[PDB]
Amino acid sequence: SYQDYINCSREALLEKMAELLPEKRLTHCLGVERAAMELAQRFGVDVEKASLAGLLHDYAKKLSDQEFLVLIDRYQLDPDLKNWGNNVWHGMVGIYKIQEDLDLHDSEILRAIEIHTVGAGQMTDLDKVIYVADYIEHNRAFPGVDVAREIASLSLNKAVAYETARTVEYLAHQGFPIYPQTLETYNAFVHYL
Amino acid sequence: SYQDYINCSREALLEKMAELLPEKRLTHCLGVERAAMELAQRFGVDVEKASLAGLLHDYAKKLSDQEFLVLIDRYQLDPDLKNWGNNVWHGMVGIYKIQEDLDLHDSEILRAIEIHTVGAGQMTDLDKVIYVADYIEHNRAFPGVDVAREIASLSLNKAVAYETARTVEYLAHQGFPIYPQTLETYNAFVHYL
Ligand SMILES: O=c1ccn([C@@H]2O[C@H](COP(=O)(O)O)[C@@H](O)[C@H]2O)c(=O)[nH]1
Ligand SMILES: O=c1ccn([C@@H]2O[C@H](COP(=O)(O)O)[C@@H](O)[C@H]2O)c(=O)[nH]1
Ligand SMILES: [Fe+3]
Ligand SMILES: [Fe+3]
Ligand SMILES: [Fe+3]
Ligand SMILES: [Fe+3]
Repeated sequence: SYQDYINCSREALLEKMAELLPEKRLTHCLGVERAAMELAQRFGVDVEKASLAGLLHDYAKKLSDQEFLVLIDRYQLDPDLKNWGNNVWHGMVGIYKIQEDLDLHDSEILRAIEIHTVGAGQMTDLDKVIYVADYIEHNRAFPGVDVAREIASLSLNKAVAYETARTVEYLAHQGFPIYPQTLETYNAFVHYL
Repeated sequence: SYQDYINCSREALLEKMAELLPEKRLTHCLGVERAAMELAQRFGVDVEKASLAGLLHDYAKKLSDQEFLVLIDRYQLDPDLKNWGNNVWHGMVGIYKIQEDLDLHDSEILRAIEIHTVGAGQMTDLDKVIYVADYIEHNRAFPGVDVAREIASLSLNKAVAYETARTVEYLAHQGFPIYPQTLETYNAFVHYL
């Protein structure tokens, strides 16, 4: 059960999350919970760790800059992190908030949440499941999501590569800064294409 | 004169380069020589250093992997460099070949050639002139070159930003690895957009 990892039932979690998140963001999280379960089953990952990580991955989405900045100091994280924003922080720093609120201590789940936005050059199968599930969950409809879904039906590594390539391309297209760990992920996975 | 920097006249250089390079690549280099002069004049860079760096920037374009690998060892460069290829090497390693053949010792010219493909987070005005001149030289016709030309007519920094953004976008589009120093350049310059 979820209580094996956090300090409340799935039902009570959803109630807590309904406070913290707009509906669309909660619906998304429920989408990722389902998508992560299906991927985990296909690629030999613990379906329960995947489901929970997937539901939790955007938990800290709506924390404010101030809190993140507080969390960076409190936990004495990489000081470079202050140079970035919500996109980077919600996973990379947001894990500390999850840990505070829900008493989550499982290292594999925490890591999968941590790098769900930017990945890493080395990713566990659980990390990849969350990273991909986030992208392909049934509520998303961005052009090319169908291709991501097909790829993910066949290869977890190739789905990581495709998603990462598309994010880097889109961020450069938009003129947005790109977190250097994202490029670590890109270069590590791009051969899979 | 060019002989103030290298060990032969411009004429004798062009003869040497005509041996080393296909016509199209030499025509390109002549294009960059002209474009660098015009940019240098507009943005207060030594027109002669710019012209020479521009003519020389793709000198080592057609060295083979073997030679580059030789040069990496000989000059005890970053060992990580062996993991890459011609795109990265021709400027970053190719400067050592230029130095061998032409007795080029000027640090500013050497640096501008060194990073002409990937840039750096910190670039001198001369570095930027070569980086941009390479992209906008009159022989190039890629779609959007007109926009690069307009931008470069107004702002060197913004032209660096535009070029870098487009390269990162294109490489991700193509599924090609991206040299991490390229992202250093991207993140350093992207605000200028
Ligand atoms: O290095 C990165 C990677 C992703 N994003 C952006 O941050 C958002 C949050 O990503 P995700 O957590 O929805 O995957 C995405 O929309 C993506 O465009 C960045 O700003 N930098
Ligand atoms: O980090 C980079 C930057 C550029 N290139 C590619 O290498 C080529 C050489 O660049 P340039 O020296 O013509 O600018 C370009 O066509 C570009 O697509 C890379 O492979 N990696
Ligand atoms: Fe997220
Ligand atoms: Fe998400
Ligand atoms: Fe070049
Ligand atoms: Fe060139």
